Amino acid sequence: WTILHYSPFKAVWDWLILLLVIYTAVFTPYSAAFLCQPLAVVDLIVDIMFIVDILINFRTTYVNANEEVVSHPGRIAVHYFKGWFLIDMVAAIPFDLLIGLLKTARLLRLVRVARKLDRYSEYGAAVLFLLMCTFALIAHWLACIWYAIGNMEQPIGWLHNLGDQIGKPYGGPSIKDKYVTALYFTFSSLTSVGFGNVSPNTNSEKIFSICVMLIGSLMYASIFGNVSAIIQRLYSGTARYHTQMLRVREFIRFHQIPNPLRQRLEEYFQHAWSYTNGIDMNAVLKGFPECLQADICLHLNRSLLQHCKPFRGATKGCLRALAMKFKTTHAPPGDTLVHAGDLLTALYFISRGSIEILRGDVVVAILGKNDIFGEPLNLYARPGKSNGDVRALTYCDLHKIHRDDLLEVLDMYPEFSDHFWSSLEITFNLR
Amino acid sequence: WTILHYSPFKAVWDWLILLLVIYTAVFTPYSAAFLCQPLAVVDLIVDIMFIVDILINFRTTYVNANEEVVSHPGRIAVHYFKGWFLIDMVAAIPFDLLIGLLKTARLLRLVRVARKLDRYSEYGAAVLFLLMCTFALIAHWLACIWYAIGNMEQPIGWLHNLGDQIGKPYGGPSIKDKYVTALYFTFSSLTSVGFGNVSPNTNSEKIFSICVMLIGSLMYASIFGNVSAIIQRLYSGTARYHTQMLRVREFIRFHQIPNPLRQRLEEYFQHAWSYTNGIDMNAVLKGFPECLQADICLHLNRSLLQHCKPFRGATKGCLRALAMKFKTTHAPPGDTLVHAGDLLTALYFISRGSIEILRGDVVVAILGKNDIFGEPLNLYARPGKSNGDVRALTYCDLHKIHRDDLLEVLDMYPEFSDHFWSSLEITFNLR
Amino acid sequence: WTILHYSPFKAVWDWLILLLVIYTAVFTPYSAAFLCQPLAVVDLIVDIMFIVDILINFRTTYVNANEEVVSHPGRIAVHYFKGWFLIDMVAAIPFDLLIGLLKTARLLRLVRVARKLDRYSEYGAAVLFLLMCTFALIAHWLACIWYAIGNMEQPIGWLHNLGDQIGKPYGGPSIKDKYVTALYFTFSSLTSVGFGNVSPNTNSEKIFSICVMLIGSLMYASIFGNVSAIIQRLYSGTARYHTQMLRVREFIRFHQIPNPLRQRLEEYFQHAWSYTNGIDMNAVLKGFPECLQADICLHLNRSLLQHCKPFRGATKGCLRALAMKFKTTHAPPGDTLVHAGDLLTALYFISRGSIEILRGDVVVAILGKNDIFGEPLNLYARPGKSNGDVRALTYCDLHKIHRDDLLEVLDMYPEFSDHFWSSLEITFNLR
Amino acid sequence: WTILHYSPFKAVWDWLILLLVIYTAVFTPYSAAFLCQPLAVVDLIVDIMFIVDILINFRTTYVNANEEVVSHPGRIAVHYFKGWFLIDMVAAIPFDLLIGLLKTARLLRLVRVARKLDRYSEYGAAVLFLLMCTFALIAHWLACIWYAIGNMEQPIGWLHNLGDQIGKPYGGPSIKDKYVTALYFTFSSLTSVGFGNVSPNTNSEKIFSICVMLIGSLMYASIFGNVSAIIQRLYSGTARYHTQMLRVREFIRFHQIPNPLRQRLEEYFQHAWSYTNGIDMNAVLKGFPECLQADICLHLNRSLLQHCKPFRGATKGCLRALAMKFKTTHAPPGDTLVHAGDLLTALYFISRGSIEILRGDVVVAILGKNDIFGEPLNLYARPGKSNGDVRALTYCDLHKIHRDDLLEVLDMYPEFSDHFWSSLEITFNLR
Repeated sequence: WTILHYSPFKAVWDWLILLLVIYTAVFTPYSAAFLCQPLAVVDLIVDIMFIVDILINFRTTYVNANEEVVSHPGRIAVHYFKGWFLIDMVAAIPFDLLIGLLKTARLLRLVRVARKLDRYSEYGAAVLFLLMCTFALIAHWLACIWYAIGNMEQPIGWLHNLGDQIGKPYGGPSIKDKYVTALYFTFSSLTSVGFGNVSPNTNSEKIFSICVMLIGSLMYASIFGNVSAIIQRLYSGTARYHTQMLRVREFIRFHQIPNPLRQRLEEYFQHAWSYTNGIDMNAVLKGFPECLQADICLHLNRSLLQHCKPFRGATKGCLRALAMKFKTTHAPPGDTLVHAGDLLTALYFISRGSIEILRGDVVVAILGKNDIFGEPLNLYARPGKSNGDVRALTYCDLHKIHRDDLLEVLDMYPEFSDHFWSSLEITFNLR
Repeated sequence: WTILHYSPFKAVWDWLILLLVIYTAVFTPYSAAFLCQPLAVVDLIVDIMFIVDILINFRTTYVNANEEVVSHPGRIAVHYFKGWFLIDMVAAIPFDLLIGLLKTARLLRLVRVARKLDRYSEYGAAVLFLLMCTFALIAHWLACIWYAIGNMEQPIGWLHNLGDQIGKPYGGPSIKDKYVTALYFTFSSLTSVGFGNVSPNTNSEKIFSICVMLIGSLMYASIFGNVSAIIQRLYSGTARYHTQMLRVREFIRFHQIPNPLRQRLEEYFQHAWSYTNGIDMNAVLKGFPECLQADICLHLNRSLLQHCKPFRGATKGCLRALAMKFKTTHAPPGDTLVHAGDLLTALYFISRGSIEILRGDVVVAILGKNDIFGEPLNLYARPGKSNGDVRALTYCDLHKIHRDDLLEVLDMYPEFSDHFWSSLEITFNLR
Repeated sequence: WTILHYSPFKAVWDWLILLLVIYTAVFTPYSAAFLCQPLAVVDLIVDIMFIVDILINFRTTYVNANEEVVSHPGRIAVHYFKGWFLIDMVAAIPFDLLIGLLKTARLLRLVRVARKLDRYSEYGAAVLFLLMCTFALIAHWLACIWYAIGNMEQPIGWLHNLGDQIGKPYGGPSIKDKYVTALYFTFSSLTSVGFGNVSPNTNSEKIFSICVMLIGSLMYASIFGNVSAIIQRLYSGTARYHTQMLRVREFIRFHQIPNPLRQRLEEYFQHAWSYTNGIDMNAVLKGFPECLQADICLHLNRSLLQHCKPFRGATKGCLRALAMKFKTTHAPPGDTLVHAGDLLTALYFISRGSIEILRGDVVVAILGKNDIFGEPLNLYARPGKSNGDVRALTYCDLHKIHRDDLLEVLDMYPEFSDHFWSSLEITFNLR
Repeated sequence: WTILHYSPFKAVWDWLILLLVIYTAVFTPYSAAFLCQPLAVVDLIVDIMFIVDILINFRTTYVNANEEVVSHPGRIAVHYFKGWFLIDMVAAIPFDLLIGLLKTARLLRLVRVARKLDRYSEYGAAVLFLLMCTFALIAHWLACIWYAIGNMEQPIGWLHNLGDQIGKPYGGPSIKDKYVTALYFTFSSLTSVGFGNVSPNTNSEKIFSICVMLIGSLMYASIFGNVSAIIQRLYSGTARYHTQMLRVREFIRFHQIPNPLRQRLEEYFQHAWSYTNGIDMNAVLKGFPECLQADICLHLNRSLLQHCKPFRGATKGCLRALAMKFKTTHAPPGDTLVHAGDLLTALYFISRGSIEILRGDVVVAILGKNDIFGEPLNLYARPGKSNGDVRALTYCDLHKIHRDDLLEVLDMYPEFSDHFWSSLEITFNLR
């Protein structure tokens, strides 16, 4: 009967607790300033729910700084005591015994937001909503303080000016006509607008206005600098792509690069970006060593599994090693590659698309999916010639290995190399 | 009778459609709030044009996520249905049957802007114009809402204050004197100015003012943060050049570096930047492999094509191989280079400018454009001596190859090396 | 009887001097504008304290640009003279002899803040407090100038409007009711709010308002841009971690990467970040060469000190050499590594956690802390076979060395290698 | 009788021309709106000076895009014609023949600022002054337009409100009391303050206010974003140093690193930064190839010139080669280095400071400035031992060479090596 701290139940329970804390924090200052039955009913509901939360905290698991995993109620009690329980215990104190200031301790429940703030941060767009909610909460608190100051100093404040403006001279303005204007002034002072309908006129209201101006200016600047940061990150991924494209284009325009090869270069650029997205796979590859290096290579190592029968006998390490050495060339139909006579160092294979090698207007080796063609290895020791040049009917998304690397790795295995040598099958051997 | 989706006709057609959507979106809220004949004439024209657009969309091509190219009307119907047609179909519904709210569905045509937003996005300055137009559109909508609120609540609102200010007490202000002030207030509340001529005075106008203040503050911050971003990119290319220059100059000032060599170093810096612009060509070179690597090398591979007769017999692969190994040095007249006695490893060639090698006050090898001079290769195997030091009359923009690399590549070809050996011509052989 | 310039006594003394300078700078303009006894008492105390500071400056040490360390009173006098003494000497001039402008020279003591500004600068949050204090000080000075202008021009200024607003027509407003409003206006003009209670009405007040608007706009923009900078650095460390996580997750989602290996990869990522924090240790390692390179390597060089007896005889250089070649792999229980049959190149050791090698359902070599197991070296010269695959009970935070590197280093030492060869002890030799 | 375009005379002449253009641009709109004798006197002076400028432009040199250097009056006429002469010629047209609008063509002289804007940009702080001057100029133009609108529409505008506020009902306000308020309003609308003293009340003033609000908001945002950019660059050099220090400190705190070696590491960090300033010299070294690589190395190649007699016979290339291979170690007194028994690969030399090698409590080889000590080379072929460990009395800022590199380079020269071998002198040969 133990609850996991990362269980999805804790997520919805924390959502409920957060919403309840927001409700309390919003409703208590308004009640304090402007003011059985629903208020005490909701108070009792809140107290019972938070008591249930305090008790259920005694059962959930936790992660220690040293011990990654720790459970059972023997260790939760010592950790939870002598800690954040000081703030939480005073929050859930029900008493009836006006003197309504004692409910301000409920604001301490807002601390519960900060200690789980990390988990809410895994979404990126939620930051904007949380920041706007916090700004509205600060505005609400400042409006509460404004109204409190007005009431306490009015036993020519802003209350009389408000009564004059909207006709209700003194009766007086209603509670609704006294809270909307306070929040209006608070926003007009945090956003630095200053409409002039309501403005401080005494000696304490001006000091409060100065304090609000400073706090709001600081908070506004920092918050919307953060907003600019999140917005500019999302748009700056695309802006980095744009800068790469601009770099390529200015490099082209500086070196003339007439159209016929320039179109190949450009289209190569877009189609390559379609798969790489600017990310260099080698960087994240080198971060993960040994078998973790090849686990990424395992994802492109589904090519020759079903296209070679002796290939199925490979062990984990052998398969890893043969996977790590494959290279991938990307070329949409229209890009021609090396041909006979030149260096036939790399043994060209296929990954996707199709290959239609043309040996002097004769199509040979029509293979499309992870097939085995190429040149002999141990009998050449020389960059000879092939049947004909490569041709591009479909995408030339193909695999490559290297003569030296492949011969070295095939000399590496004592027995796996013998097994592969027992069945050296090639779909089309093009001399 | 099929139209290409990337044809230039689609560009001007989408310009026309965009302008028409802007017209409708601007003119419908004003008509809704402040209000045969021209209005219905334009309405009919808009409906007919957008119906024509809907039908012509049934013929243009499209690009699938998987299939790069796909055409013919068999596949356009299934893709276009069950998609964005839901928003587009309701837009083009003409009916006469006041209740003018039903035209608000025309605002859905603005969605057509978003789905082609990428096609506008290659231009850099167009972002500013689009952002300003969107800001003006939001201001127009907020002014419309402001006027609607004023009219509905006035059967001491801002309308009476406006009538008092500009003398027309109530007749009343004209439609022109009622729309300019609303847009004025909307801008004075989005830009956070707050002049005080017009200001909310009731309980709904203040709530609307708070909402406008929040929305405008957020939009203003984000939009002009983006504006700052585009401005700082364009100015920060030059600022990056400035920082490179600052790095160079602080490095010079930290190490004294008296004038005689410092002027050479500096002038080298500016003239090198004039050609490279800070861009490292090797970085973009390595992005394109195999023949895509040498396509860039082909652009500087026009030196010995017209300056050597056996050079014309090279195949594409041989040409690529010989092009990839060339290096280029830039030195305007005034920079002296290596001379006799020292390592004559690299075989110095020419690319531009002119070379006037001086062998002890005797000028030899006066060659300017992609000429072949240097030292013998197979008979030295030793860094011997040359006729004299290099001299700089014109720019020393010259080619270089390496002894080891050149001998290895000339040993690489079985037959091309034999052909080149058959005609080993040098313009001036300087021992 | 000499005081060190970096002694902690100087820290508290400079704190006291700074606080006294702030006191003087705050209190002198207010006295100048709005105005024995405590005023002269404090004046005398300030003068005496700053005289004591001037004399004690004649004894503290200093650091020359060329000479890092220099002391004794012979050299302090020549350096301190012909320097900043010109500003400091005029500050401490007591005279009684109204003409209260002569106290403005005390503002020169604020220069003492700038010359020790670096010593405050290691803290990060202190920048915010200093910036806010400077902003408040500028606001105070501008309020002083505003009140001075008002008084000098009033022998329909803002003073009469203030007297009208808060009822005290003219007696007149009190000194308290005349300073709060001036500072209020100064803040409402620096923050760009413009409430409208107090506003310039003459021809000099408008010029002053323009000057204040320009200065405040510039200072506000620069200061809160800096505030945004410090905020975004602290939050952008976490944002850089977030971007790394986003890169990893988009790379995973682009390549499918089903759950069974994806969970291993992810958990590897978080636990690796827990130890490296994104910092590449090799970068800072390469900054320090020779023995400074191995000092960092000495911190992980406490493994075999207590786990091998001949290991204690190593000199400092031998210890450095053996430490620099060790590698560390992190794998919490759940990650399997290379096994028998595959390349047993690296000699696997242990650093933390525990190792429970399983040789065909038989557990062998149960070693947890910096233990020595593996394979023989000189008798294989071949990647042979081990007892069984590695197993993960506890964290596989383990050391590794390389066959070639270890054999080369053991061939390097003439005598240390002989000593190690004399006692070649292995805790569990697994063939 | 030709003037160089980069001569310092052109600098002061351009300063004078710029100041004159600023004078004209400031004074013409004010004269146009608010208005022999000084005005025509200054007009004649300006016309004569700009005619002199136009003629002197016919003699100065210029730089073509292709030709770096070009002079003589034959080529200046063709280039200067069909170009920017269209704007410049209309500027200098004197005529007497009110209709004062024709002087607006003088604003075209402001274009002269843009075409020489690059040369003013080599200073960094001048950007702030130029931006502030441009902002003031835009404010002046907008105030001019405001006053023009007011006068033309007043045959209840802002003029009547101004006359009411400052008591002069209508006579009317003076020209001084009509220009200060216009500029006041223009600044209060560009900075987004909105005091409320003067505010638009008609239907054209509100449109003008909207236009000014938009333009000023855009310009203000962009300009102070640039201001933030320049400020943050200068402070972000120090912030990058701070981030490097923080990286080092968090790396230390994560790995404990007790005090004794930690103080060495830290002090190493600061003293190394004292010379490197975070700049990696190798990066700028590799940018300059061949002899330009060694010219930087020439600046530290003043060590052994005066400390070795056969060293004076080195040629340019030999000296370059011997310079490029020297390494520099920096260590303040307190850092101990490698000693006898360990690898004596590097041949330790001296650059600055002093060296006091201690061979078992015996001080030997007391050499301080670029001296020659070390171990024999051709007779060891083995990492033997030295007399004693290195000791740090003064800064261990010393040179190093490598055994393999030094032996290879001394085998490289056929004759220079023979000359050096003829005199192989060592100040102190420590076995």
